[PDB]
Amino acid sequence: RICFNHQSSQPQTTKTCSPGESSCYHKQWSDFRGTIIERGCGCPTVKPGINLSCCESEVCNN
Amino acid sequence: RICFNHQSSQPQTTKTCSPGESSCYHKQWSDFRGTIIERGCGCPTVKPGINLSCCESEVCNN
Repeated sequence: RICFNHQSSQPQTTKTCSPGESSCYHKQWSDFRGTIIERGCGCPTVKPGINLSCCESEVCNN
Repeated sequence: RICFNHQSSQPQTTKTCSPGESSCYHKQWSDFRGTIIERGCGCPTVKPGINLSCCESEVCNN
């Protein structure tokens, strides 16, 4: 599985996930800077209020 | 939980999921006609070749 791992509006970067991993994630919140996005491999648990998205296809998390 | 349940780029419609359901889904594939989007409550099982995205927030599946 290949997942995007770039932050917010940065130039797109990718990461090859560890074997057995079939999910990519998109985590969004806000700070003084504006809209923040964290991307990676997997599907982590987030604190209430944080928007989370998980997908199961190559570079599905833009 | 409230999720979008409209197809492709058709007028937006939502659906009230059953209690306990915290997920919304976004499934995308391409038939002879091209890109097709399907939305709803939960996070269903999908066939290989169809891109599934599940999110956990109100009408998160646009």
